[PDB]
Amino acid sequence: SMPAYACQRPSPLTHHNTLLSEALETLAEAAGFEANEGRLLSFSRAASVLKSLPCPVASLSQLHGLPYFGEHSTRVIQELLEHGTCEEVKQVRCSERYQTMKLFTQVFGVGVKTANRWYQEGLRTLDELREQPQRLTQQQKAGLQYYQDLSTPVRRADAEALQQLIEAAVRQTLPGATVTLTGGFRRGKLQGHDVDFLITHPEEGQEVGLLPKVMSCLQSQGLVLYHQYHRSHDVFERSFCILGLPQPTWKAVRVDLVVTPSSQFPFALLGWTGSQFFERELRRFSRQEKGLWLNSHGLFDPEQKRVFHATSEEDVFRLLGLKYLPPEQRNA
DNA sequence: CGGCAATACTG
DNA sequence: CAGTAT
DNA sequence: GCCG
Ligand SMILES: Cc1cn([C@H]2CC[C@@H](COP(=O)(O)OP(=O)(O)OP(=O)(O)O)O2)c(=O)[nH]c1=O
Ligand SMILES: [Mg+2]
Ligand code: NA
Ligand code: NA
Repeated sequence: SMPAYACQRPSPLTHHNTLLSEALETLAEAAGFEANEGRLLSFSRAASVLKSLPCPVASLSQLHGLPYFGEHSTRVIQELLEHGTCEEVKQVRCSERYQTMKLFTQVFGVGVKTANRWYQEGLRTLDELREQPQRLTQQQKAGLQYYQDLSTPVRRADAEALQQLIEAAVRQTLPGATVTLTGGFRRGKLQGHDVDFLITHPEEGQEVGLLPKVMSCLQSQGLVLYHQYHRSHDVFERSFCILGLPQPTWKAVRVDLVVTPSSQFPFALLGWTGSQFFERELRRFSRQEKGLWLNSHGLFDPEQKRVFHATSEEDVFRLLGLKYLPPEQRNA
């Protein structure tokens, strides 16, 4: 009795197989660095299964029946169960390649491809990357420029303060608008790499053109250090940026502002609350098991044999016939 | 053996 | 398009 | 890497 999709089972903040799941997630990460999203995904699913188990895996046989556990995931677990360590995992963690790809990929703007190219070229440090400025995307120039701040875990108190500045901004334009903290904090975490906010208003349309003015406002306060505006397919609805959060005298924080109509707020909240892996299993389950496709705006039937609406996340869970799981249980 | 979540922007 | 972000 |  272990549902296959992570959106069918609870995934709490703290569980009973930390050592084991971290081992699998390291392989998932390593595969990622080797550009194998297939293997990364499979390891990630096994790790997710472990986070869900009601108690620690004492015997290698408690694995029997558990989905997503092939020969490879199985050998790794077994090895940690007897000797309390896995060689494949330790060699990965100690290897020069894994350690560098990790360091490079935590720089905002740097992904696996860029990281690999730089690695193959013999580059090994952030300072080596800074010496070649006329090569870096603006996203990366920013990541390197505020590297220290962006690496410092964000605290709930930083999230609070930002919510104060955002709500004040929104208040200068749209009275009665609501700003909701999403992302990991909504899931109960104490830290994050950034802060996510979802804005909306009860009256449809009363929120159009909101973001630009909110940004213009933050801009006048001279807090915007970087930004990128998005528009769903001025007049943009999403803002991915870095703000100078005063308190050093200030600290740079990544912030993502999302403006959504209240008709589709339940889908916006659902997508932006995560976890990341939770979204994937959710959307995958929507398709592979329900012929429908889910996104940040709504649920859709390729064939207009049915249309969808929702008032809360609970509604969206009904439409997919999934037992509800509050934010805190989506840490997949 | 094919699929693996679904979108938006920069360069 | 290639690559990175959520 | 695991699955249908
Ligand atoms: C990266 C990513 C994220 N999401 C959703 C689901 C989560 C929210 C917030 O993202 P974040 O990585 O900060 O996640 P968060 O959980 O807040 O992590 P931190 O605590 O900040 O590290 O966005 C997604 O659908 N697809 C993706 O590829
Ligand atoms: Mg976050
Ligand atoms: Na990065
Ligand atoms: Na984010």
